[PDB]
Amino acid sequence: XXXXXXXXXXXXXXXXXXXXXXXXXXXXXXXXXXXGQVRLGMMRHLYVVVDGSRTMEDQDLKPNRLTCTLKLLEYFVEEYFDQNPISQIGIIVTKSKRAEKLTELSGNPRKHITSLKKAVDMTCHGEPSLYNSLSIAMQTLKHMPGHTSREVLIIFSSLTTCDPSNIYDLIKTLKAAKIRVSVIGLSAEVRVCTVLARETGGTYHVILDESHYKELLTHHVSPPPASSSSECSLIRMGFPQHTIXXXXXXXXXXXXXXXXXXXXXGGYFCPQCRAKYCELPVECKICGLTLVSAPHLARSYHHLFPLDAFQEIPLEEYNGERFCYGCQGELKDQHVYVCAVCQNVFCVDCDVFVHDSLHCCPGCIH
Amino acid sequence: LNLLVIVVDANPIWWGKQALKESQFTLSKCIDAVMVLGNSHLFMNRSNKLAVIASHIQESRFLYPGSKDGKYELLTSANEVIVEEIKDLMTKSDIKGQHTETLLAGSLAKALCYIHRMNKEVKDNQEMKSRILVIKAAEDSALQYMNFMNVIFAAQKQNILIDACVLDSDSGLLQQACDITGGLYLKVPQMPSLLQYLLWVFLPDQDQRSQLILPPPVHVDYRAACFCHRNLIEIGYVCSVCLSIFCNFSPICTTCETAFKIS
Amino acid sequence: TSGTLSPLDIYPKILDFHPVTMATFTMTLARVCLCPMIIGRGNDQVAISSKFETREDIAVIRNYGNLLLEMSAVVPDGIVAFFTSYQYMESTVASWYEQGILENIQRNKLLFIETQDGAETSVALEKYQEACENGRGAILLSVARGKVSEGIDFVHHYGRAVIMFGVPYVYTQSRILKARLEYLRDQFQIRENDFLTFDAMRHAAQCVGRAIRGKTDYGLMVFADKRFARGDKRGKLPRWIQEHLTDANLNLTVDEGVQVAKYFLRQMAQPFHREDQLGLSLLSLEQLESEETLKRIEQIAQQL
Amino acid sequence: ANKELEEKNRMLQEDPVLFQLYKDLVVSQVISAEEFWANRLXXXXXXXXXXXXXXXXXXXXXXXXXXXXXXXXXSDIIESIFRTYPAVKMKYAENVPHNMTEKEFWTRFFQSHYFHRXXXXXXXXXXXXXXXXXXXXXXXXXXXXXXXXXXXXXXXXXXXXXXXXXXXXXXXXXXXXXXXXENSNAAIIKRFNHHSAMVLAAGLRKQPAVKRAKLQESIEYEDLGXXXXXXXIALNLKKSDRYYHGPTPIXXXXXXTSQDIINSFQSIRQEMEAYTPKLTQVLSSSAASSTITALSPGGALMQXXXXXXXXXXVPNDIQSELKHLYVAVGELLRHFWSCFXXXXXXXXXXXXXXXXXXXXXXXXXXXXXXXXXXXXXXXXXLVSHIEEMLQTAYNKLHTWXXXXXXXX
Ligand SMILES: [Zn+2]
Ligand SMILES: [Zn+2]
Ligand SMILES: [Zn+2]
Ligand SMILES: [Zn+2]
Repeated sequence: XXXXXXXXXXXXXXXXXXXXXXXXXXXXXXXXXXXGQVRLGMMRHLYVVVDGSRTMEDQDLKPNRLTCTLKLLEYFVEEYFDQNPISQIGIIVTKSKRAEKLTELSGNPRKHITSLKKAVDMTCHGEPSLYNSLSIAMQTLKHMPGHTSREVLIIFSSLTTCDPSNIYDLIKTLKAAKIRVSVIGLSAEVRVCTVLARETGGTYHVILDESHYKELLTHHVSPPPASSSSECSLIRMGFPQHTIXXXXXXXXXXXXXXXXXXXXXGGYFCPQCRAKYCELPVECKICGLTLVSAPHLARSYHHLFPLDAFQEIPLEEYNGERFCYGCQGELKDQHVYVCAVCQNVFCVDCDVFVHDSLHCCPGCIH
Repeated sequence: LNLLVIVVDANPIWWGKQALKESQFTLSKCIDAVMVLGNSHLFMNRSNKLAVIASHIQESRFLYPGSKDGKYELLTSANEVIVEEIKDLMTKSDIKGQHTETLLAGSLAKALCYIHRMNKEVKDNQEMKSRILVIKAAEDSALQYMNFMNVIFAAQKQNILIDACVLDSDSGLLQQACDITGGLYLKVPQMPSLLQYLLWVFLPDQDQRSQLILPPPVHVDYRAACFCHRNLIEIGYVCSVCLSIFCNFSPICTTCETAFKIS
Repeated sequence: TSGTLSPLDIYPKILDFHPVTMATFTMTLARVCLCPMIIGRGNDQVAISSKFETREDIAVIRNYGNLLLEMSAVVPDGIVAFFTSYQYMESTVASWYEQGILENIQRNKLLFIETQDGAETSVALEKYQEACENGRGAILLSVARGKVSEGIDFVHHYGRAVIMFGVPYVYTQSRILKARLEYLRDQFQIRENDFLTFDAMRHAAQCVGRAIRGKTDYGLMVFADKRFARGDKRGKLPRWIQEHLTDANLNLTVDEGVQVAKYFLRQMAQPFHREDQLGLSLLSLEQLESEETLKRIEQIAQQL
Repeated sequence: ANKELEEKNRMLQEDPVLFQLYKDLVVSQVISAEEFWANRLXXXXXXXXXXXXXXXXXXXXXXXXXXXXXXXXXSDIIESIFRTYPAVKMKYAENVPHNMTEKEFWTRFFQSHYFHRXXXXXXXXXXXXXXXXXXXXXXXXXXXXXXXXXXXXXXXXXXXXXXXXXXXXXXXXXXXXXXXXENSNAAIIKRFNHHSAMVLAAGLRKQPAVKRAKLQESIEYEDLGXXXXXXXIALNLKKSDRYYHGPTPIXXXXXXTSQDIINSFQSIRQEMEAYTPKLTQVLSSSAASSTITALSPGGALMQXXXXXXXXXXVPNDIQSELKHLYVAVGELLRHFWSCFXXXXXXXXXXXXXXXXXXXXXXXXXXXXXXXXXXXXXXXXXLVSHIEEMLQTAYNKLHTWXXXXXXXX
């Protein structure tokens, strides 16, 4: 009731500035990113199980937990389809001791984000059911092929995990069915989700803030490394070229579509069944082939020959290269970042840009 | 507020063969058409910005960054620094043999992070749209494809358009980039008219692409080959560890030495 | 040797006893590992106590049930709730039914009430341990005197929040108490109000301090009535619990205690891996041979 | 049992497009109804793949009222009581007409042991309460604590237990002093113990080993032993140059002899010395006029492209025809290419392939009949894409036949 005494003063002219700068510096933090030269699960049928519990309506977040969770899942679907194109998502809301396959396992963000914009309007009545949700996710994820790192992400809030049967035989089955389940938890640590996470192979985490929860979902965007158990197969792939209406439709093949459609003149075929698809990449609806344009293999090549660390040094320190090798600007701050191989000079803006978006050192290309 | 970033493929070997060809069109009219496009872009509006990069064979040195002869003054200073920078670049030069094909990935990387820092410079009232012209005249090396796609996807995320005027030869990676980012591709059919191509197709900004009727998009080939025999594929075998394209089915995956599980 | 013995000044003063070493070892931690709170303030600002001597006061039992409800809604995986006497647990769980509370506690977690059968207690314990592992929430409420809290120990996730209801005073027993107290006045020199407080605190801190097994275990351990803040009764809890009893935590409300529990569990459910202990709360082979570590271990242990 | 019939029907009803398909295939004399409904397994597991277990307050979720003696119609409550109290299950087996109704029966259900938590001689639930007491005494006497291996054995957690003779606290369990309200409070304790035990057992369907197991579990510390990190299989790529120049085919890249390097360096070092003509050298106006001639819509670089001449003549009903056709041929090629891919070298899968061959040939006959009945209206709208798909099915069938006859 006396927080007003948190503001001290020594000279009081820049001392209130020092207290405000200490507070504003203590109101921020940096992320923790991990590097690996290890095998990753790059075809990735992930399957999101959201709570629809009573505890979703609690107001620990700035809106209630349903709204914030659903907003960050909209961001999650966006960044996951932005970074892994082959993969798919399916969304289950778990509600009233039963599980509901809200959006089936598909690979385009339009249907999922449309369903989340719908699912803002829900009710969140009852206690969850981890049994039935893992059962529906298992039931769909039995028969995906063995090289797929089949992954479930349970955004789980409440504590009473109201199952209708025994949920250690599910964990033994899902251990044998080489699935991988990771739970992001709200407000607590629950022993059953801990056993599920450490036994199926996943990772369990509990949420402080908006920013920490964004860091956790960003941690689950990237393809997680594989165990010594998952099959390393060789999936047969198809690379259909784009085909416009051939020569002003001189002996074309006028089709409707293949999944309220208009008359398609041309587009993408299939090299297996010779059907008609508008969008690529799409799993072949009548063959079982997977269809790839092949920058969609190049969109996720940075995981395989990855980045390295920047040697971060704040001080002045021998810098005979005053200008940024990134964008030709002066280093007006005390943070200078130097690469490993070429050992050029980069600033903070070039650091965040290279390590988040461009994914390569501009020096090592030269 | 707009930001044109011209990139001129200054291959000294290619323009050297062009200047020993004794044609009409040499490097002088290329860099002069570059500067007239730059002064035209600064001339169209006060708030416009300009940056001109020159990919050499071994370095991405930027070119950019009173009135004696009647120009506007900042156009005169920009032309003086571009002229003196290409004279410092091309004359004082080197010779090596293992790396003689030009590069385009690094200059595009510098352009991407330059547009990033110049978008951090922008205040809250105004907003910056941006594009990268690429004036290519040489043959691109295949060896940096792993790098090259990456900068395209950066321009996919950073919403930077990419345009390309190729001079002599077609380039699959660069028409690929201009297909992905939403930019524009153009293969010039006659050299010395270069400036008049630029001042109608590549001078107009994003809110004039939609107004002008422009030359139509060429169909883009999504050819794909194996890493085995380099030949064209319509159905391939792709690993899930190495993520590499194989043409014919093989037991032991060569790209990552995978102990392949056989069924 | 015990995990709780406090104060150590009184075991030579009862047992005709003169030892070499009277030692207390301070809980050195790299992570808070426990928080005791003294919830001695109702949500209506009613003074929580047990002054009535087992003859029920209604609003205090109401605030006990409100504490158990909201602490059920916060804490995971099993809450242990020690009452004063089996007549008092009998009466409390009686008036948690006619008053509309106990169905809500059912909605959050699964109760397992105690009885003084030798076999029914074991079945209730077995179902309580099969409900802390099969998903749901389980809450064992017992008496702080009997065999439930003497041997049967509650480890990493069986009791997260040991709720000590009341101050356990031996109130039912006869003139054996008055006569042992007259003896300790006369032929030993230990006061009336000193020995009663000592006995009550050894039972309360005996039943509380079972929840924690190692450094990687965390136990909320609440004390629910105002008397645990009164200096002599707080002064006879052991040193490794008074060290983590903050003056802000001293005499919390119900809801302030619930928010401290939430912040406790959220700050203490994160990856606290072995690499966070090799500095402070763990020692390797070669971290022993340094004489700076020897100075540290000289500073930790104390005597009385 | 006529299950399948009722399923395929229920679907056809709910799914009229599928009904259409079912007609266009079965009724069209291409395949038989049994095959179609046979290999079309796509449905849910159960009503919810399980039910809703009795969480708690199965008597106090919408307590005694589907709006005491109010209405009783909530499905979760009646199913949770059916699971939870099997004495009420057997009572529902007995007294269900046979002379009472759910109004009177559930009015006699909100009596004691079940809603009030009492213990007394009462109405028709009295013998059910006696059987529940016998189940509790069977759990206490005929059964015991299963994990009494190294803990939780409350009867024998004392090595020397005696009678009330030579002790201090011998007035622990008193054979006297049995009151009314006190026995009621003990009854409330017993009913909640039994209620939570039935919840936990209903959600759980049907030696030195266990003792050393519980001992070694309760002794150990997670700190003072081994770590918790699984593995990470190291992916050290062998030939990363295959990644560097990717799936782009090898362009014609023949830079000539390194004499040209020296010649070009000489010529361009001489070239970029003398520089900056701006008025004179840049554009001749005739080149600009020819460029405007080219970029005008009848010249070079204006490819006569973005034409896209379409055939929108009879849109809507032909679109409906093509919706029926692409649904039908999608189901046909679904079955064909789903069974086709791996040869599955036995006689059952080859027989399914022969049935697929028969369905394929009759599908081609039905497609030719549909093309004749459709495209003979106004002479437009090439349907030959569906004929391309069915011709590729025809081709894979004959190519598999020649391949397996080579593999004979
Ligand atoms: Zn296909
Ligand atoms: Zn580098
Ligand atoms: Zn920079
Ligand atoms: Zn591989």
